[PDB]
Amino acid sequence: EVQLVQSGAEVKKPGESLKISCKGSGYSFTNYWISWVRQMPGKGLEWMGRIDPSDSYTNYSPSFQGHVTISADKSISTAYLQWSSLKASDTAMYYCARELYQGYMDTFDSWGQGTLVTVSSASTKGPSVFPLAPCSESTAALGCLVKDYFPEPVTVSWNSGALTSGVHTFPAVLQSSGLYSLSSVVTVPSSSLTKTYTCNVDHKPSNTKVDKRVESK
Amino acid sequence: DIQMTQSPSSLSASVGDRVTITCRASQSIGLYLAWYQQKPGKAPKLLIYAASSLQSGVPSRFSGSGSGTDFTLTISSLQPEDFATYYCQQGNTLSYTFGQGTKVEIKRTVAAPSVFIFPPSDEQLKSGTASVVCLLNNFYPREAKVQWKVDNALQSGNSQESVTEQDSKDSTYSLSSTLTLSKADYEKHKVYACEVTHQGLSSPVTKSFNRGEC
Ligand SMILES: [Zn+2]
Ligand SMILES: [Zn+2]
Ligand SMILES: [Zn+2]
Ligand SMILES: [Zn+2]
Repeated sequence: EVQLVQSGAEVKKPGESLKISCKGSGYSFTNYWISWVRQMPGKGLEWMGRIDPSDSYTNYSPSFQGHVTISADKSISTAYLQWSSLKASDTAMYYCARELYQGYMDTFDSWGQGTLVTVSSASTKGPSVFPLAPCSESTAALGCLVKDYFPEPVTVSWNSGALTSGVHTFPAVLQSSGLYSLSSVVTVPSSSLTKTYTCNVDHKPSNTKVDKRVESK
Repeated sequence: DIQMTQSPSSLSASVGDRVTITCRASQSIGLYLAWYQQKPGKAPKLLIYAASSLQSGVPSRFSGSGSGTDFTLTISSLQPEDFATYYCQQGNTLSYTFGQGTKVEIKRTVAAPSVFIFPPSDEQLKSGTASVVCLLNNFYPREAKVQWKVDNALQSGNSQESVTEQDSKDSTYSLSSTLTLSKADYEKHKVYACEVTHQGLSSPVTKSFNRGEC
């Protein structure tokens, strides 16, 4: 099986150095070029550059020119992407890709699974969790506001995973502060508010966990 | 330096539809166009190369056409696993450049949001910040206008929103909007309102509460 596998996710501060990797297996590494592609959160794909692993010849986009160095180490069939000084603007998913020439063009026929790189001045912080209850019907909404954490992600469950139906946990937004925030809500029968509702908020990075009972009041 | 522009940016389609996505090159590029599909959280996947050559393993319901400046991707009978984002890429010259992508979403019938508003908790207010939350539940299509009014005055630049992906059961969206204020600003005003405009509503729906008296 042709297969490119990338190193793990990174959380870094601006000014730091980073080298991420991509190891090919199931083919002749020196025989196929390797492209790197940036995908910013919510955005499309950006070709950064390429390299012929056999002699380490490199091509860069006029955009990524100089700001990033691509390299190859055929000793153990591994390609590299590296920065000397990261900026918060470098925050993105990064994919390595195998260039397979066919029909007279270079095609990205095989892709690594992606490396998430988050760059921020912020420091690790568990979230505060606030109830979302209606002021003083058909369906009724209640929720939890999970505020001021870093980095992503948190996971929310309701009533220890006992409640999954009708829950929406929204994608996190990045605040001015550099900290994330997100809401989780659930709609329930208005004749239940009887039933107790508690959101469980787990934040692995801060090794932290918060249960919040959401009172009908 | 060849600009790749895809159309449309997004489209809704039903299972069994024929779907066409177009790609225009800022200059000629011959036949050197490739199509990629990407699902959320996953790496892209090659579908077509050389404008019309079907990549090994890819279902024949996928086909490409065009030459020079104009190219099309056709999906002849959309299957459930085809809802995704599609990228074209020119391979004429370096740098390699990708189109901005076309997202294929699921068509369904118009559905009006259920709307809810949530005051700040007392717990948050102690930290000295006030978050007001407005929720739009299960609506279709995605386009929705949410406006915050405080003391009946339109707010700007002090709120953020996010939207879910289409629900796996009913294919609707849900939306959350957050107005953030300092506790002292929060306490000066009385009336907090979320005004929602959307296709399935005859006219805007307003949800509100009065600070202190709730
Ligand atoms: Zn060479
Ligand atoms: Zn530059
Ligand atoms: Zn819902
Ligand atoms: Zn006022």
